Amino acid sequence: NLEGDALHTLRVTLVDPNNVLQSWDPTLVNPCTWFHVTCNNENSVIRVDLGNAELSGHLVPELGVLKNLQYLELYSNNITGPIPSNLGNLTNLVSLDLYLNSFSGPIPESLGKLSKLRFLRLNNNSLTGSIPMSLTNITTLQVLDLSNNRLSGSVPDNGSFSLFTPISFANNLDLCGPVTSHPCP
Amino acid sequence: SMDNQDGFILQQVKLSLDDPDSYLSSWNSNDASPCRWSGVSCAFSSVTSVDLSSANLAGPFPSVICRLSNLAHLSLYNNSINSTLPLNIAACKSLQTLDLSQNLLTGELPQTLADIPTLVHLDLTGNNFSGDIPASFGKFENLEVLSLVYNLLDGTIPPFLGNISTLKMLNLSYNPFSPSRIPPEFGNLTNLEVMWLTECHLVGQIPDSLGQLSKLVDLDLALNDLVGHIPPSLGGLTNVVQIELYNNSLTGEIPPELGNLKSLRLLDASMNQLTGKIPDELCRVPLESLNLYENNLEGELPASIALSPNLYEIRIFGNRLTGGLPKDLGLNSPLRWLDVSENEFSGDLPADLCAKGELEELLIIHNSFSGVIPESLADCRSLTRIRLAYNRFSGSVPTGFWGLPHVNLLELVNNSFSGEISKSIGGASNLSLLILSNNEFTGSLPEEIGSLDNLNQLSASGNKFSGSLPDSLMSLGELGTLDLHGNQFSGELTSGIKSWKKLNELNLADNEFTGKIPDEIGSLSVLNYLDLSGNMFSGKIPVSLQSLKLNQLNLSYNRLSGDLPPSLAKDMYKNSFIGNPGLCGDIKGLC
Amino acid sequence: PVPTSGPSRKHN
Ligand SMILES: *[C@@H]1O[C@H](CO)[C@@H](O[C@@H]2O[C@H](CO)[C@@H](O[C@H]3O[C@H](CO)[C@@H](O)[C@H](O)[C@@H]3O)[C@H](O)[C@H]2NC(C)=O)[C@H](O)[C@H]1NC(C)=O
Ligand SMILES: *[C@@H]1O[C@H](CO)[C@@H](O[C@H]2O[C@H](CO)[C@@H](O)[C@H](O)[C@H]2NC(C)=O)[C@H](O)[C@H]1NC(C)=O
Ligand SMILES: *[C@@H]1O[C@H](CO)[C@@H](O[C@H]2O[C@H](CO)[C@@H](O)[C@H](O)[C@H]2NC(C)=O)[C@H](O)[C@H]1NC(C)=O
Ligand SMILES: *[C@@H]1O[C@H](CO)[C@@H](O[C@H]2O[C@H](CO)[C@@H](O)[C@H](O)[C@H]2NC(C)=O)[C@H](O)[C@H]1NC(C)=O
Ligand SMILES: *[C@H]1O[C@H](CO)[C@@H](O[C@@H]2O[C@H](CO)[C@@H](O)[C@H](O)[C@H]2NC(C)=O)[C@H](O)[C@H]1NC(C)=O
Ligand SMILES: *[C@@H]1O[C@H](CO)[C@@H](O)[C@H](O)[C@H]1NC(C)=O
Ligand SMILES: *[C@@H]1O[C@H](CO)[C@@H](O)[C@H](O)[C@H]1NC(C)=O
Ligand SMILES: *[C@@H]1O[C@H](CO)[C@@H](O)[C@H](O)[C@H]1NC(C)=O
Repeated sequence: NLEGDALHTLRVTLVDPNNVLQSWDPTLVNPCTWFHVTCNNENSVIRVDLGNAELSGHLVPELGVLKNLQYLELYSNNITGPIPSNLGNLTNLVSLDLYLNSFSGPIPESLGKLSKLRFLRLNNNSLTGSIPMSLTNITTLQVLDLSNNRLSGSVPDNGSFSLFTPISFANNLDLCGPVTSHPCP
Repeated sequence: SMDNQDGFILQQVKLSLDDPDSYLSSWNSNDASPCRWSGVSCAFSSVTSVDLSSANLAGPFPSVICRLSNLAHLSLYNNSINSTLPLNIAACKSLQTLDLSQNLLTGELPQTLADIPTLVHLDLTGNNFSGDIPASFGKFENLEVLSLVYNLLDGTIPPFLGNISTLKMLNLSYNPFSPSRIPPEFGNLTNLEVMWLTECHLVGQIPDSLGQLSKLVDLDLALNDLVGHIPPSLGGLTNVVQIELYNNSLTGEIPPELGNLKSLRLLDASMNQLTGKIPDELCRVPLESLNLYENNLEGELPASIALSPNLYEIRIFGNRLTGGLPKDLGLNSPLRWLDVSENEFSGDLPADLCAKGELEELLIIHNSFSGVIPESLADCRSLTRIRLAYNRFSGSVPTGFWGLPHVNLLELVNNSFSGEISKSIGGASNLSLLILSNNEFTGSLPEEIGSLDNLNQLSASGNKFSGSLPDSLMSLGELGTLDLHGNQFSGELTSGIKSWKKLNELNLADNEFTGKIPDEIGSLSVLNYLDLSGNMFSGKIPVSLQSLKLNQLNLSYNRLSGDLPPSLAKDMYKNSFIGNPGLCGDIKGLC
Repeated sequence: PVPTSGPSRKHN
């Protein structure tokens, strides 16, 4: 189906040395029987569990097709390139864990469109630029770690960021804010 | 007369093309005769054949080769040949077979190809040819094979290709053609054996004329937007062996006339909107494969299908099929794949499915199938994938069925199956996913489950399994999901849970588990989801739990005591620790 | 990659 095709696209663009994605047969009617993929009672993907799988390569915008996905777990890998904009089209996403990877470029503004997101762990990456102010508008956000990154600029202290601690924004290139030691100019 | 510079002409070809791997090293200018050169064939010493397949040759089509006067067979298959095909190709007037497959050739097809009278075989597959097919193609004199597969042709489908009488095979598949109807004039192709028109953007009804091709062996009109009732005239294909109409918008009832096809073996009309009962006459034919899946077909599968001794593929899933599977199914046939999933099929399964011993896939999910698993299936070592879920199956599982070696998925979920998992489970080497959820199964998990290191998923939710978890279960490092919820499991978790390094999910909820949470829970690197709710787990929560990054944590309704650690104080752990009396913590409502 | 003319392999 559409969800399985989107995941197979990811298989093609990722490097899988240990063949952890071998179960991902596109000829299967749905991807739920695949290992590392979990589905709801209506056979729609809700989890992709690929943490510490020695995966390299890059993500695809087709991950956006998975409208009922709640948990995207790609942590402790060597995945490179940018986080796609289409990840904002993941309306039901609750956890985005991309930490301990070599992701680069900006944190998409689209991530603010994740109305029900509860966990954002992007730490230990090479992500660059400013922290989008869209993220503050995610009411459900309870966990945020943007540490060990090379981001820059104003650190939001409003909305969901109101409760957040310095450990969330630690070891960054030039973050200015109340949470930071240095003020914003 | 009767002398030529054929070797020189070949040397001109060699100079024209780039040969990095020096494949044309044998071609020695200094040599008198070229007829011992690599890939060069002389039928006197005149060149009749050149084959330079897979030579890593790069450059334009060498039009100088046409000056080879007796050349009849030219293949440049699987090369880096580039540019437009030169119209001066007509100069090769003695050519009978031309293979230019898997080349980077681009642009419009040369109309001059038709001007070669002698051409019998033309293959231009895997090229970037674009535009309309030349009208000259209608005047091919002696061409039997036309292949333009996997090109960029954006034209309509030519009616004039119908006027090539000698043609045996029309292969135009996987081309981005302008949406176009199948020419009725294609019916006048008397000698045609193969019509390969898959992914040709075909629209409209299938012509009645296609029936008049009695030499037709393969009809592939699949992966197109063809609509309308399947033509009854199709039964006129006396020599038809294969009909593929899958992934089309065709509506109507499968014609009874298809039974009249004695040589028919493989029919696929799957992923269509076809309605009505499957014909008895079609099932009477000794079919090799019958796929009618993802249709709006209704009624009972005719029992006549069992008589075929050639049946390895039956995929009729996604239909409203009532009644039961034929008793003799799999007894007289080399059954490999059965998909009757998402149908209303009822009754006991036919017992003799694996009689031939080549059965790999048994898929019967979302049906009303009742009774006990036939004992014969225990003997079926050929099985690799078993899905019996969402039926009304009862009774114990045959001991052998647990131990089938090449089964990787065993799904008995949502049935009424009873009994204890056998120690024969140790023999299931390939098993990666074991799903026994929502059954009436009872007993203690065998220690032989620990034998299955390659096992990745264990789901036994909604079962009556009881007792201490085998210490062997902790040896399953590759396990990524363990769901043991809604069970009577008892006992204490050991320090050996440390070996569950690859575990993503642990669910032990609605169980009678007792004792302290092992402090080795933090050592589980990829644990993201933990449910220990509705248990009798006691003592202080491990501080190692904080080190874990958990998206789901429930320790609710346990006997856990002591102060909640500082991280756990957050309102994100609000409903995580309800119902543990000795838990006193920062959250509003706790203690 | 080049495909062949034969039955579809969609399975559950
Ligand atoms: C697959 O098996 C599941 C378990 O046998 C079954 O699930 C369940 O769904 C029904 C409703 O269809 C629930 O219903 C009732 O029970 C609750 C209390 O638990 C009451 O509040 C309701 O009024 C009602 O009586 C079951 O509780 C629920 N059980 C479980 C364990 O999930 C699925 O429906 C089965 N699916 C198929 C397709 O067969
Ligand atoms: C096309 O020709 C090339 C050689 O020109 C074939 O390729 C190579 O690939 C083989 C199989 O994938 C290897 O076994 C060879 O060692 C390798 N050689 C070189 C020099 O790269 C290629 O497979 C051919 N393709 C087909 C379909 O026959
Ligand atoms: C067709 O392929 C040939 C070989 O790859 C291309 O090129 C040649 O051009 C090169 C510069 O790009 C020269 O360094 C080569 O020596 C030369 N070789 C020959 C035999 O001419 C050629 O440009 C390609 N044409 C297209 C349109 O892609
Ligand atoms: C034209 O299409 C047919 C598809 O039917 C191609 O192939 C078939 O040819 C193969 C050659 O090895 C055989 O192994 C297949 O069994 C046979 N299939 C049928 C159903 O007849 C054929 O090669 C194509 N020709 C070209 C030149 O591309
Ligand atoms: C912090 O982020 C919030 C996010 O909403 C910013 O919000 C204003 O919110 C309203 C909606 O109620 C929007 O219409 C405005 O566009 C937002 N303001 C601006 C300037 O864009 C808020 O401004 C941000 N404040 C700080 C200090 O960073
Ligand atoms: C039809 O085919 C014949 C013989 O191959 C040829 O002479 C004639 O010109 C063709 N007509 C058309 C319209 O292509
Ligand atoms: C296990 O089953 C899979 C899928 O059926 C198959 O590809 C694989 O080769 C099998 N391995 C063994 C050792 O049987
Ligand atoms: C824990 O389980 C109970 C029911 O046993 C449920 O009501 C509660 O909401 C659950 N909490 C979490 C965090 O899942």
